[PDB]
Amino acid sequence: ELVNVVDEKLGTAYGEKIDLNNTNIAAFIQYRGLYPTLAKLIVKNAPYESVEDVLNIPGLTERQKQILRENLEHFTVTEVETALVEGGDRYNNGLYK
Amino acid sequence: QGVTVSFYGGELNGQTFTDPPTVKSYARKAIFGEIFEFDTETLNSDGIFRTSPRGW
Amino acid sequence: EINRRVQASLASGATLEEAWSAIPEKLAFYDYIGNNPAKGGLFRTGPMNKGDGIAQ
Amino acid sequence: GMFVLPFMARLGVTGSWSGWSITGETGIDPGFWSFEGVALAHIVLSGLLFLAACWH
Amino acid sequence: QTLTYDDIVGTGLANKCPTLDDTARGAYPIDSSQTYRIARLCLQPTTFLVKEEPKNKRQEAEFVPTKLVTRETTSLDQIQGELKVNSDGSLTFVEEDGIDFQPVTVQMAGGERIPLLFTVKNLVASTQPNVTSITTSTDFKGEFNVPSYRTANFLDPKGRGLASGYDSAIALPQAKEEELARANVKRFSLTKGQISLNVAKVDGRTGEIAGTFESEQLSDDDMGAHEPHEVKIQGVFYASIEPA
Amino acid sequence: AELTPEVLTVPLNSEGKTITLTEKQYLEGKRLFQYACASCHVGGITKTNPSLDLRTETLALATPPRDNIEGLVDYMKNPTTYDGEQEIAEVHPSLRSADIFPKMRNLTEKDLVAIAGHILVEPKILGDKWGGGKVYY
Ligand code: CLA
Ligand code: HEC
Ligand SMILES: CC1=C(/C=C/C(C)=C/C=C/C(C)=C/C=C/C=C(C)/C=C/C=C(C)/C=C/C2=C(C)CCCC2(C)C)C(C)(C)CCC1
Ligand SMILES: CC1=C(/C=C/C(C)=C/C=C/C(C)=C/C=C/C=C(C)/C=C/C=C(C)/C=C/C2=C(C)CCCC2(C)C)C(C)(C)CCC1
Repeated sequence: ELVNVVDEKLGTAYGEKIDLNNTNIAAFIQYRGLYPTLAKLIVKNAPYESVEDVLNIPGLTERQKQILRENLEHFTVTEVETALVEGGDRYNNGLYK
Repeated sequence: QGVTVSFYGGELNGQTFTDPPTVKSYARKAIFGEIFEFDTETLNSDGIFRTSPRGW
Repeated sequence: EINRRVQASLASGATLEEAWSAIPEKLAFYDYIGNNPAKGGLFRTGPMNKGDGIAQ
Repeated sequence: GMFVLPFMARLGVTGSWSGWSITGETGIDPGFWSFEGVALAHIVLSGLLFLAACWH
Repeated sequence: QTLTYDDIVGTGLANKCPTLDDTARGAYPIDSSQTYRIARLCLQPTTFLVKEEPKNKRQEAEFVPTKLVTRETTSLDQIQGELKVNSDGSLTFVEEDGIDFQPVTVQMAGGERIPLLFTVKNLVASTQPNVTSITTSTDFKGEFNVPSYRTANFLDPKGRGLASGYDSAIALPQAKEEELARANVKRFSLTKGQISLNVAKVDGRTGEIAGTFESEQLSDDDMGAHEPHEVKIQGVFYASIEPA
Repeated sequence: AELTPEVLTVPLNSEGKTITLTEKQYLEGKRLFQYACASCHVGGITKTNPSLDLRTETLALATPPRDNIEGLVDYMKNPTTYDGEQEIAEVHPSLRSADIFPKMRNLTEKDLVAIAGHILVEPKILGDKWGGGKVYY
């Protein structure tokens, strides 16, 4: 029938993890080392077919790869939800305080 | 949170619902206390509460 | 009162279906906010049935 | 059920200020004498005759 | 002679694409080994046409003219992207970035406002093959993306939206939801639009091309609450080609 | 409830040593915070970048950790991004950019410790009000 696609995506791993394909950039503050440098690169080089494709962003330093490898457990990938990525909402989704 | 709803007694006795739209619509009715089936068609009921003779 | 009767039924070995199926529809219907006389409106005219419907 | 609208159209008032015309042609402009301009001219005239009636 | 902001402000010239003198009937040689770039693409719509909906199935579903009501806010400007020479000497334009959308509202005969997101977002437009020089006969033809006219944070007047807001009609706490479902459940559309840019004037020395365009896309569907209209947008374009 | 020593004991560094502030340096820290920082960090948020606040749990996940006095003082000397990759003194107030942020000019080391103490104490007092924004007003 008619479904809210954002509500449906909360039932996926997007509701529990950082979705590299969808989650707004401010959620990368939740773990040490991601924001803003690695977060900017992850959002820019999306979409990914798996989490481990995040170690193929080119130009990453060796310590940057080590940060990402520590944090692969907190990442997920889903389908690109157009409701979450259009309008620049991955950079500013109108949520502040 | 994986919210499901099961019904005991009444029309939907022994039934369980898991899909989140359906569970939510019952949760919204559950704010009103007990959940009833209503015939809205006979009187063309508008869905907005009215007071009783006690209130009037 | 509904919970009291249910817990007395569950303290006697009823199932959850058996406990709630023993609660009269009349008693559950009082436990419903659309029967509260403080839910109306001054210009919401007519019977309580005109709002939510005729309870079935 | 249009009673006066055929009388306006019979003598040449074809268009509305909202942009349609009675023939269905898209994109004519009627100037002042649209159906609304005729109606406005009658209301204004009605008021001026009212004042003249008072004076007389 | 070249204007500043103080000359331009309030005159409406800021909503115009730049033009080319009639002398510029030249040609811009595309070297098939060099990388080129569009430094600035500007689209200035001049006409918005909306397709009517005959309740018949049949009839002539003609595009009717509409009046703009949202003023001189219509042009897309400062669009950039790579212009990739292909195998066959066809040029493809890949839109990268710029002011590539404008909400527009037009009004039909009778007062129906038609909102549309006039856009060339993610434009991939290509020429014919075997084009060594951009000439006054070149035609870019391409497809773009039309995202939903409102984004996912937009709240309707009853506080319903997609990524935010109520999911029900709170004013009718006991109405039957199943007929309110189209209004209650917001949906983000993403459609394709189709544009054809016809080169008319090339400054072959500078690399400034200009011409007309025709774009076809859907209007706003109001988060899925109603069906959109087919809109045809016609206007003028200016582009400036630059070797990267 | 009073403003006890145990409320006023904050981590001095990251190894584990603590310092207990006096009530006088808590109140000088709140005064100096208000004078130099509160225009952007009223209530522990950040008006010009709301993604980053002054909650202790956010300061702990910063690089290097800022959830102690020595880490907070160092930020006021050489502020960085949240990952410690870019020095941001040209856009954030600090002692090395006290020429462009003139309220930073006469701050002493005791003043920075007092501000750092206020930032660490205030969530122990306010709970989620500190850094929570208008939801907790
Ligand atoms: C004590 C008097 C009283 C009470 C408590 C009731 C109560 C009821 N009536 Mg009954 N009724 C009454 C007298 C009363 N009635 C009288 C006198 C008549 C004859 C006209 C009726 C004829 C009648 C009919 C035909 C119906 C009812 C119905 C009902 C039920 C619905 C109520 C409703 O919609 O009202 C709505 C109340 C209002 C809209 C309030 C009106 C506000 C007033 C008029 C504003 C006036 C302001 C004033 C001019 C200001 C002056 C300013 C100046 C001093 C400066 C309710 C149980 C209905 C029903 O459900 O029956 C089964 C129904 O169909 N009644
Ligand atoms: C606005 C003009 C500000 C003033 C005055 C002060 N700060 Fe600030 N602060 C501001 C921003 C925009 C940021 C984010 C910078 C970034 O890109 O990372 C910050 C950050 C901080 C932090 C770090 C917060 C964290 O979670 O790690 C701290 C500890 C901090 N600021 C402290 C601080 C102090 C003590 C100030 C007064 C002297 C002060 N800031 C001034 C904006 C502004
Ligand atoms: C309800 C209904 C309806 C409606 C109706 C209508 C709408 C009507 C109207 C009507 C009208 C609307 C009427 C009117 C009338 C008027 C008159 C009748 C007037 C008179 C006047 C006079 C009398 C005057 C006087 C004077 C003056 C003022 C001054 C000068 C002098 C003199 C003395 C002359 C219908 C049918 C639809 C349907 C059914 C129901
Ligand atoms: C020309 C023309 C036309 C026509 C028109 C017409 C038709 C006109 C009319 C006109 C009119 C129709 C007029 C009228 C006038 C009026 C008046 C002028 C009045 C006044 C009055 C007074 C002054 C009074 C007073 C008083 C009062 C009010 C009260 C009581 C007391 C007294 C008595 C004092 C047309 C459009 C077609 C077209 C164009 C042209």
